Amino acid sequence: GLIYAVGGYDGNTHLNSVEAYDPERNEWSLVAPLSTRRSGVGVAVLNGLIYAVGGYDGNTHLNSVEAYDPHHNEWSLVAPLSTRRSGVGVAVLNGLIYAVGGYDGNTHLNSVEAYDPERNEWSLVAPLSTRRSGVGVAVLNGLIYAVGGYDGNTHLNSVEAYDPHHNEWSLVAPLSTRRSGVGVAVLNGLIYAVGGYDGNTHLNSVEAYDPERNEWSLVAPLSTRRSGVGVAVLNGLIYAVGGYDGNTHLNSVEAYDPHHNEWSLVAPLSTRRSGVGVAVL
Repeated sequence: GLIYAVGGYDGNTHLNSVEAYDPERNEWSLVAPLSTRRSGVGVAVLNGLIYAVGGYDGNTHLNSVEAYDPHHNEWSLVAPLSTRRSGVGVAVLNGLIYAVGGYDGNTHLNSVEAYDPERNEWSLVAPLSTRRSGVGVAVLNGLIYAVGGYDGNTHLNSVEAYDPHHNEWSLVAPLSTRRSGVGVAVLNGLIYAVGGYDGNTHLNSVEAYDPERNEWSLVAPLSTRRSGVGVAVLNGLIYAVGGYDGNTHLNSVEAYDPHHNEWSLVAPLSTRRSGVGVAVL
């Protein structure tokens, strides 16, 4: 019932702090911080815990992973990834956490690994068609979609879907615009791609993917350009959290109502946060 904003980058320092948003009171409040600073961190919720996957602490890219238990307000480190990953996309499917692409410092990654919490183990599965960091990742109709990103030498409009029963990725319809640092979430059977960076401007635009028609369509843009934005879905709204408009890092937060195709600004974070991980628990 809360939106957690995990780590990020305030323009100055990389952040270990974590804050939670209560929509009934329109307030953020700080809770226990991560064991390490993490920007470009992937976040997902599994079995009542928030996992913070990889990221960048300012002076090394991270393979470490930690889980937050809200009943005890504590983070605990678990098994690390096979490779350091910042700008990594994270989603939960059939009881596993998938870590998709990212950047290890030395190269941008097409590799993908899955975490089983019952064995505390990551294992590598089929890689993406292309290397992708700053990639948005969401689960819809039993597939993991990898949306946009950056392959090292071009920003990407392409999109690919992973079928776990065949261990295969396949390319589908591309976005209208190239998008890295893009936030992605699923609402009423559509995938929304929120903001990002096309290589030469930060984006306020938003588009929605309909899997039945394999088509993206542009909807109402954000109030502000936002790359490195965290996106989550709560009570029928899409929240866009923080990000970077090109010339300042953002503490602002806005919510999208699909029935009215309108974004509205709500209470801002305690800290500016880009490269922030967002999940709902």
